[PDB]
Amino acid sequence: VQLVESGADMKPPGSSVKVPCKASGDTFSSYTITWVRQAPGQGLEWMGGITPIFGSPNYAQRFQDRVIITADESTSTAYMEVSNLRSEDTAVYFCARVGGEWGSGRYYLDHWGQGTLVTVSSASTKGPSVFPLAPSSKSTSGGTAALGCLVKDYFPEPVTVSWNSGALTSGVHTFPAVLQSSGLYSLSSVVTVPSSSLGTQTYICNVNHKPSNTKVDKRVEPKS
Amino acid sequence: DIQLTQSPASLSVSPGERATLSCRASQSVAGNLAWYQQKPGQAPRLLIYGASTRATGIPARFSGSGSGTEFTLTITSLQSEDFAVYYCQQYNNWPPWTFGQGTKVDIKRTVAAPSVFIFPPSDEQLKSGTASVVCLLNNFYPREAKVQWKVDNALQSGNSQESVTEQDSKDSTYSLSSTLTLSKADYEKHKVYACEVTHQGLSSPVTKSFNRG
Amino acid sequence: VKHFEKVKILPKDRWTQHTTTGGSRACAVSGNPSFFRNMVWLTKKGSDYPVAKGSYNNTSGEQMLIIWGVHHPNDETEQRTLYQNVGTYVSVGTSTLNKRSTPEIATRPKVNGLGSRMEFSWTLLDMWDTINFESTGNLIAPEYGFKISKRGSSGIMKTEGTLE
Amino acid sequence: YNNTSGEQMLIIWGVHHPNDETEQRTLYQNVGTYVSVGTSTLNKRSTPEIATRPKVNGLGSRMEFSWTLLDMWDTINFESTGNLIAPEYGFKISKRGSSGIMKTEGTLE
Ligand SMILES: *[C@@H]1O[C@H](CO)[C@@H](O[C@@H]2O[C@H](CO)[C@@H](O)[C@H](O)[C@H]2NC(C)=O)[C@H](O)[C@H]1NC(C)=O
Ligand SMILES: *[C@@H]1O[C@H](CO)[C@@H](O[C@@H]2O[C@H](CO)[C@@H](O)[C@H](O)[C@H]2NC(C)=O)[C@H](O)[C@H]1NC(C)=O
Repeated sequence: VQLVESGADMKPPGSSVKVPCKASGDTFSSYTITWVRQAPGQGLEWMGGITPIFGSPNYAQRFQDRVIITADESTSTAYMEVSNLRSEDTAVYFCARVGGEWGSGRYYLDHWGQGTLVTVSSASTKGPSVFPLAPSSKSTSGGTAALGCLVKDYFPEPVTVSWNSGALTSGVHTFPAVLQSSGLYSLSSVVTVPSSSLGTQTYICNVNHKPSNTKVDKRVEPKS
Repeated sequence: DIQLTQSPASLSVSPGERATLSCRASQSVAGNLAWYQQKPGQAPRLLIYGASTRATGIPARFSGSGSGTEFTLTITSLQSEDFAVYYCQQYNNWPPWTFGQGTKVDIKRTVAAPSVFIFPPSDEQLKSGTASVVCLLNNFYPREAKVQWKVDNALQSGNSQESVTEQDSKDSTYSLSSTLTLSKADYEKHKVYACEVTHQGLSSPVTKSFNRG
Repeated sequence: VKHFEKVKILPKDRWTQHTTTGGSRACAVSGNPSFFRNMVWLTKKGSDYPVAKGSYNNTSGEQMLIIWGVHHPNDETEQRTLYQNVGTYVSVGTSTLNKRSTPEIATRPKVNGLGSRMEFSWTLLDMWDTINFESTGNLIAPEYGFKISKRGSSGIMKTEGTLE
Repeated sequence: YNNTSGEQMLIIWGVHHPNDETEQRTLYQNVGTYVSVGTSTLNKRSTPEIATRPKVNGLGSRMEFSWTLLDMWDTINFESTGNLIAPEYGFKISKRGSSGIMKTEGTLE
């Protein structure tokens, strides 16, 4: 049985969202749709649930009155609406189904959605600023010296980073991006190279942000 | 108010080394306990319910066990897809949707010390009014590690931000970046910036520091 | 019986402060989840179950059979989600009758998938007499009553086939 | 207990009715307890009745027993926060018919 939902939502703080959850398969609708939430890197948290026949949904102590859950049994879809968003409300919102039928004691969640990511940011499309992380006396360890690029303040995802137009593969670690307090993404890409290649081999990081249509190639020089 | 605690938080086990997980509750949730598997980037898949019986479509490597306060999850021979996060859900006390923090299973390999590198902010960035100090930990195992920020011999608080790659395709190791950010002026107000690390490598605490200028 | 006539006494839509909707697929009509036709399952409305009252003064010129029920949940969870409160009660009173029942929450073997139960009681409401339903939860209310008359009693025969 | 002995089973349990709150507290730690027994057919809940009664064998407290017939392939469910007097044994049973009880005082030959 397939619970399918909308995906990838981007909203400003102080605005509302409404995450739909459509039920395909054998629709009983005497079964309870449960809403679960997962902040990036953190665990799962029950937000509430609704059973279409009985109406009158439940809410956890934390998301009580901060959220409201409805359902349309004619369209076989359940909605979880978050009134008035905050930066901390940026998370994934799963809709699950239970073993169902109140009185069965089987209150495990047997079916799920794919999840809906709600990124709460007041920004719009913005190209990244690229800064060099220069290899120095501190960035070198014996034979290997490391260097990188700071891809700061862009929106939204994704951003693609290559080194020397794809000529450099080994030793490259491009990190997962993070959302900042500004509601702006930022990440770093790092290479480990032979310490002796500085002064001979030129290292350029090529950053691509298709949403803003900006293509930045940044050269990284060593320091002393 | 049932408390669910899973130990260990992270589990390091070889492919076929028979991984065993443990969930423990503050009170007795009797026979009503479920296990979920969440592979990174996806929704949780139901594995075990009723602490013993397993859900439809689930292979037989997964075996639940236990009752009362202590439970257990068993995977006989690990696999490719079997490296992920596992949660336990109690359902006796209202509300029956309290979850456990979870246990992360990764690929067991030889103990790897990181290589600690540190970068000062770019002058090109300083012109923009902000300053970003970056501390890098390269190629380490296991994922468990701690990073301390120290400016002018003073501990930083809430200005840090960290990002970790997943387990590498080849050598199955981790990399972590820790960037502290200041305004340009505040950056110019101090001299020595330092990040200290405790993973393993003469068993702590190798540090990396630069004097401003 | 000399006379048996089903009449409406407490209409389903008379409860504006509760949810008359509700049922399970253990009682299913056309694959859809449903419930007993002449019964009403009162649940919470607006995340609140205020005390449900109901009365019927009998004037059909005959004695009336009236059937009600209470819900015995399998667990506290369904008690809370459905009737919003624990420590509820069902109260039924007439001139002769004074009966109070409480929900009995406990885990039972599964019958038609449910560990919960529904216990029904009945009464004969005399002519010109009123009945009083009063419950803070778990009440399964009658929507209909039955006019009844008897000249005498009889029996019940098991045959399996053909009235001629 | 899920019944598989191939026969109907007689099962007997009991609840404790204390003489005073003191023995209730010292024994079962809590007041406002309950005993719950359920099967497919059975749903019975009993509460402790704490009150001072005349002494029988020195005790003012009482033990009230109930029983049931657990069908084949059927489960029974005991659940109690106190005062439960649990069965350790059940009794397999069969009947072709009923009989009676005779008082004689002496000698089966
Ligand atoms: C129930 O209804 C009956 C009428 O259907 C009521 O009986 C009458 O009450 C009025 C008002 O006092 C009297 O004048 C009549 O003499 C009564 N008729 C009969 C049956 O003889 C009865 O009062 C109602 N019960 C209540 C109080 O709800
Ligand atoms: C009680 O035990 C009996 C067996 O002794 C169980 O009955 C069997 O249940 C299995 C699993 O569904 C079925 O495959 C068999 O067909 C059943 N056998 C019979 C009696 O025909 C029964 O399920 C148990 N009760 C529970 C659920 O605790």
